[PDB]
Amino acid sequence: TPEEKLLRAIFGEKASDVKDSSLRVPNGVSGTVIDVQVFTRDGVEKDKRA
Amino acid sequence: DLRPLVPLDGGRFATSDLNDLYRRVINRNNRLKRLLDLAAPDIIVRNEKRMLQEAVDALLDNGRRGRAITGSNKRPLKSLADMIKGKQGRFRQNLLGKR
Amino acid sequence: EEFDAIKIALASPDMIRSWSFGEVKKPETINYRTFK
Amino acid sequence: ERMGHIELASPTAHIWFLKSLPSRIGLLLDMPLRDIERVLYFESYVVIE
Amino acid sequence: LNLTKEQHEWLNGWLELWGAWVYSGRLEKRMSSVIAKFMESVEPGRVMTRPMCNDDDGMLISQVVDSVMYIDKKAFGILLSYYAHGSSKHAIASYYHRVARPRKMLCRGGGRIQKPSLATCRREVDEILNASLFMIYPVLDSAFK
Amino acid sequence: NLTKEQHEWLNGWLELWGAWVYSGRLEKRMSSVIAKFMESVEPGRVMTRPMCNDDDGMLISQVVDSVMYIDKKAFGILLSYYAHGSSKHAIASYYHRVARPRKMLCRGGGRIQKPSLATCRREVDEILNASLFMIYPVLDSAFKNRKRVEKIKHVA
Amino acid sequence: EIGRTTDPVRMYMREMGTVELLTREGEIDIAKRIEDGINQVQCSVAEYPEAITYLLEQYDRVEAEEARLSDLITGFELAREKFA
Amino acid sequence: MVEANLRLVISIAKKYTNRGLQFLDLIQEGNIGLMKAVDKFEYRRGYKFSTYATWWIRQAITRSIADQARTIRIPVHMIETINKLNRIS
RNA sequence: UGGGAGAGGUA
Repeated sequence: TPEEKLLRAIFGEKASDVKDSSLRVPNGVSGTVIDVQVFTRDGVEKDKRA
Repeated sequence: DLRPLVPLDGGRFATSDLNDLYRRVINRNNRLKRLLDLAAPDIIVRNEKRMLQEAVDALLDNGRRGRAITGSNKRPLKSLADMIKGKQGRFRQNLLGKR
Repeated sequence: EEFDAIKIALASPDMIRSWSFGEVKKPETINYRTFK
Repeated sequence: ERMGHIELASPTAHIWFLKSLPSRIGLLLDMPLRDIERVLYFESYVVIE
Repeated sequence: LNLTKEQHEWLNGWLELWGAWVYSGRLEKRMSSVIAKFMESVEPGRVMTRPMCNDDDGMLISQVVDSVMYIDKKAFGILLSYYAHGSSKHAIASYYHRVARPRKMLCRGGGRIQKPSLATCRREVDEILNASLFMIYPVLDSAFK
Repeated sequence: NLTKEQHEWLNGWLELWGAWVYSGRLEKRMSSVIAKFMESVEPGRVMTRPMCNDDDGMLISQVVDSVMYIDKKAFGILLSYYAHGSSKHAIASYYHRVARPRKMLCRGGGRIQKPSLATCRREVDEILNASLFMIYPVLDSAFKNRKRVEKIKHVA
Repeated sequence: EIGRTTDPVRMYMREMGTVELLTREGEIDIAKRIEDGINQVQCSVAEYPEAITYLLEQYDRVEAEEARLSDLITGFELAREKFA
Repeated sequence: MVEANLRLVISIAKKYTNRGLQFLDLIQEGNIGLMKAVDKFEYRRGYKFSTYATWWIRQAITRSIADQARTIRIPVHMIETINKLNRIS
């Protein structure tokens, strides 16, 4: 909210990134990555890898 | 938790068929109470009593009385008698042989 | 937990009302805003 | 472990003790099953007393 | 210590008159910089729901508050959040609980580095408000009399 | 004894290790799928406890294994203080509950009795101070003598 | 007849087949009979004196300014003087 | 008056069939709406019965399939709001 | 994560 916007300019942020759901390899599977294809949606800003 | 409400991976829900059959029985019973309070005509209240009988009989044994009540994906729903009785019933799939 | 017999019989409406804990009076299962 | 109960307005008949042959309601009341089904389907009246 | 009851309501009323004065944006920006970087995060077309004081008395209140509260920006930010913008104490305490770093706690955590609860956050913003009013009050009498 | 910033650093690492050990016990409360949906839509005001990266957890577990294996009572007090999250007064009262009457020779004419809460709090505090003092230097040496694995490199 | 039918909507269509459709003019007569019954029940509840005192005291309750002016009157400074 | 326009109820509910509800539930709730239209009908506006009854029957059928058709029930104001945002964006 | 269908395959 704009109340929290002015107080954000006062104080700052928090972490708020506790739960981690990163993609991991299933057990037993190995081998070299050969292709990474990053599709996105029209509207979301991309990153350096994209 | 014996007629559970399990989700999917894309946010949509995939409930059991018992919740659908219980929803049918509760809706037609509530409509029968509303029709008995509203002083409905004899034809309408008789059809609603017949619908409640059909819904209760479907919940107890779907494929028994008449045409089996099919779900949304054109397949007949699993009642209590279909949960217990059959090749994929409670007895021969979980009580005798367990994982 | 140490029972000698499993007796089956018909169920009176008084016995079914003795099993239960509250009359279910609404078809809707849970909410949609918060899932209580 | 906890059950509920639905309070039915009109008392309906159990389908097991009506359709699993022998019907047990036709065998108790000594009425034919077709006539009992006609009574339950609200097609024909029956007289009690 | 703290103030008495009549001095608390007198200073509270004068600060909300002063807060209604600065909330219009009539404070000259060269006079101070902390209110200048506080008032940039709000729209220019604000509404007026509070009674507004006149010019030079609000000028006197603004010059005395940035002469006594020029050493710290956090307590002054709490003061402008409570009186100038008009936000309540509970919202300020809730945002301070949702932001502040883990601190050492006595008599309830045993020295465990943990986040502060909401109750101690309400208590510390009340203590900050009461300490800022105690720094405001006698210098404000020195400016008035 | 130790100083305060050393105690702060050691207590932070041991609290992380305690929350890592407490994330592996057998008996835990069960929450159904409806409770998970309620927690995912509107969670609690307080979040969970932070854990180690499992290598720091294994290394601190090996350090307390090397130091506190000869003393079962102090290691149990350390586990119930840092993993279970109970305070020192709760551990002292639980020690007062299962306290056995020991022969004391300090106050009075050597009477037999059950020890009170004050001596229980004192021995719990003394055990915790001595345990942290014994853990700290070998934990500092083990964090010092560990090879920092860097990011992957590109050869052509 | 009443044979071996099991679809309840087919039996509903049989039990609704006994009645006939309504013509252009007949439903005005049925609605006139409905309004005649409403007028008869109103003109028989009209002359009951305790019902008249009930409507006057509910008008005293709405004129004492704690109830709204919508839950007791629908239509026909005017209702006030005629109830006076 | 009620048992002479049941064919109107089956004519309205013929189109709402495969919307998540059984065909017999639709005409039953249409009969409820038909009774509510009979009780509040005024003949002095020249219209016969059907132009007044069709709105109430359609309302009862729509309010039946908007509530008793899904487990996760969305209210009718929220589903038209998300439908309006879906048609604009 | 868990549930239900349809198709294919192995013994």
